[PDB]
Amino acid sequence: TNARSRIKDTDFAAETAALSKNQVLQQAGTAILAQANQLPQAVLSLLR
Amino acid sequence: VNTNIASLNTQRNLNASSNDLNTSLQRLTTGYRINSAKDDAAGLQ
Amino acid sequence: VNTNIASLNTQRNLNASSNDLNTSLQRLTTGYRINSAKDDAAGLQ
Repeated sequence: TNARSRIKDTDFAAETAALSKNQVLQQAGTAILAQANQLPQAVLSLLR
Repeated sequence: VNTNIASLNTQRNLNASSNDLNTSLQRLTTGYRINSAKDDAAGLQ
Repeated sequence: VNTNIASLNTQRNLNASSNDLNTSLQRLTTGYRINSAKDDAAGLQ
């Protein structure tokens, strides 16, 4: 049984950190996109 | 420039991120690092 | 960690303990160290 856990039993005290990292990335790349999609808007609004 | 947005590359990365995210949450629910799914089928077997 | 508790090993030891306990009490009741049970069948015989 102890083996069965060493196989399966996630050391989620580490995977929590991994988890935050993923949540974090979702957030960050999103905000980057909210910024990114403003670029072409500016380009044309000005050249016009 | 307007014809497209190279910054959709950002999007791609996030898709990967969200995939990882969901799988992690599965592992955190059941406590099984090897999902009942095939993934790492050796240890599963 | 949550998937299981290695400390159930403690439980196992206690099962053995309780077994010994009960047998001792039997021996203390009747005064017979060899239970009427088979145990140490040589002296019993």
